[PDB]
Amino acid sequence: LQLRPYQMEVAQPALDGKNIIICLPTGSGKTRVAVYITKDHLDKKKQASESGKVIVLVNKVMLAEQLFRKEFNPYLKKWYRIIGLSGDTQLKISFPEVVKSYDVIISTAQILENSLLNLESGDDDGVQLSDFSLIIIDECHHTNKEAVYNNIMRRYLKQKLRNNDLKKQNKPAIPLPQILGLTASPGVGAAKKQSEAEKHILNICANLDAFTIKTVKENLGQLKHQIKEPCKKFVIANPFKEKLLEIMASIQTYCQKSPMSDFGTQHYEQWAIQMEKKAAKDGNRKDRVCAEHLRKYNEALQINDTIRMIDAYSHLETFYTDEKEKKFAVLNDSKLDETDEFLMNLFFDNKKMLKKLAENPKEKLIKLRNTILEQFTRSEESSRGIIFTKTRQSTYALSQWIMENAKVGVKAHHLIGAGHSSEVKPMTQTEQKEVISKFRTGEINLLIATTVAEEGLDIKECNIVIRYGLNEIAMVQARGRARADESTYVLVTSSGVTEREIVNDFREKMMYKAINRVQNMKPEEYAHKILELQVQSILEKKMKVKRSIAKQYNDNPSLITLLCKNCSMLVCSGENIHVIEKMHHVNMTPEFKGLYIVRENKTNGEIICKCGQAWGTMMVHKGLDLPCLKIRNFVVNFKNNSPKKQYKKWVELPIRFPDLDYSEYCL
RNA sequence: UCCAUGCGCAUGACG
RNA sequence: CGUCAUGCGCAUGGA
Ligand SMILES: [Zn+2]
Repeated sequence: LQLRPYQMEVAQPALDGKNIIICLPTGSGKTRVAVYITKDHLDKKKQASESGKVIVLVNKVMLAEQLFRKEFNPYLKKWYRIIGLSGDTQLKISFPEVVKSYDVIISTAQILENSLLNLESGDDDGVQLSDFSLIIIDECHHTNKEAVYNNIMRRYLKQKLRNNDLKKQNKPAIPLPQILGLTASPGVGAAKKQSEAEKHILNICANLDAFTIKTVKENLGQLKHQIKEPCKKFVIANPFKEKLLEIMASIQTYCQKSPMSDFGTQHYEQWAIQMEKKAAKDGNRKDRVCAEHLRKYNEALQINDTIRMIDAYSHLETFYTDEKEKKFAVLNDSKLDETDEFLMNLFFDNKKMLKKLAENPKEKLIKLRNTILEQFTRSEESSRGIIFTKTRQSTYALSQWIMENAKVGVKAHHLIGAGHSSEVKPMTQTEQKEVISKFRTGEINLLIATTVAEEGLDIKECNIVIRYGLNEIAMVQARGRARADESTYVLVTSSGVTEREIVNDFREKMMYKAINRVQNMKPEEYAHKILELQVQSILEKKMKVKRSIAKQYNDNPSLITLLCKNCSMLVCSGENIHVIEKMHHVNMTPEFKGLYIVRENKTNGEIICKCGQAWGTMMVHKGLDLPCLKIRNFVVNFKNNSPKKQYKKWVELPIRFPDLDYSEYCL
């Protein structure tokens, strides 16, 4: 409930109008200052006795929880109403009531936006920006094209212009709230010049309709006292491959596949995908099946260039073991093909000796063990530990690996995000909290993490941040995590990877240059530029809405037939399908049901083809074992258009399918 | 607390 | 515009 001196001056303009931005580094505790702005605004509104609301917005739920528990309540526990609002907190009360109540709100973004849309539709109780007297944001540097919450500012922008027009038109003018923006260093997006960066910043500011940035320069001394920045550091340090590449070449010869590129990169992957579409556009075999296999192989390569090939053997053991299980489940109610037999036998004839090759070291892994061991010695104990990388699979893999070799012990644990993707077992927010807490105790010495740890997770006191094969903001936040107590950054990758840390330093210089330029600017010219950017953004939104509205026009019941994509085989019609939840599609009418096969290895079985292809899940809804499917695995056959099409999702086409009627299923 | 799914978004790399 | 990897949020349904 007190102001630092450097916080004082920067907060100063916001206290009277001054919709502004703030950027300060980690550790400066910009929540306290924000709270002071809140309390001062509220006290002002009590002095005028008017509606004082704050609608604080974030990108993630965790920060809302943190600030509710620890920042907003303990300083406004006494006076005012507070509530921490999230998509996950099943809350009995609805949003516009906690607008009707709850002078202070902490919230995640799209709650608000959804409520505004319910307004614009008029569906459920609505809300508008007129119910407010202030807005505060965290992480404004996400404010850009089609951001989660940036859309709302465009409405604030749209109505704003109306106000000015109304002042010209009739001159009644509705109020609009003050806007505060907080962030770390905003960074910069896709620049090589100061002008590009400056245009970015002006874009941000007029997307926030701000007035200035108001960074700290006077009281830099106490800041640098609180803020100790660690040392910018760079620390940099067979036949199985060809054994497999020969197989790949044999497979091209088997398939007449001309790569027009090398093995072990994205271009070969993309060519494989395009060929797989075309052979899906042709309904042939040995042409798309092998595109998929070769996709798997190139994945195996690009891990082999970075990972112990034992993990590639794991990958392919998983794959082909599933393949054998698929073909056996097909045979259970039935035989192979020359294609499948060729590929499988080509694999299995080598599989054992290839696993033998896997057990032969002759690699960045050695450099990694060296980099790990050296820090354990210098610390001699009580060494915190962080690792970054790209993927999820890498983390499980390396954790399993490090469990096996040495350890002197630093028990380390993996970490990933949450998303339902990658064909992996994700983690859970609870589990993330558990892990970071154990690290907070230091019981877990080393963390293996993707780019979650850099983002917004409370970590500190650490020293040995690294990079095994990985923008300026990620860099500065990872530097913020490791403190200036014998802490050293490390980067390890085959080698422009140094280029990127260098670029981050370069952008760190450039952003300060642009900040200094814009701050020292005419208020007139500044306002003119920001108005132009606001008009540009608004017209851009109108064009996007025009294109989207013009997009979907057909909305047909049944114009198609869905087919197997390995075998150009009829599977379903357009009218035989039905819908549940207005989300999922399904095919009853057991004429269909005579076709498929079912499998389940470990809560819902999976539906697979007579060719062997995997098509869906035994979705159990309302007591019906609804065989749901995924359009990703299916191909389109219009009666009208000969060309085949494939979408990866239902909403690509506009043509609608009906909602299911269980009264049909009256037995 | 766990699980399945849909939708939207940003970021990095690649064409 | 297309691909991949990563991350985020929201909405459903179930235990
Ligand atoms: Zn089939």
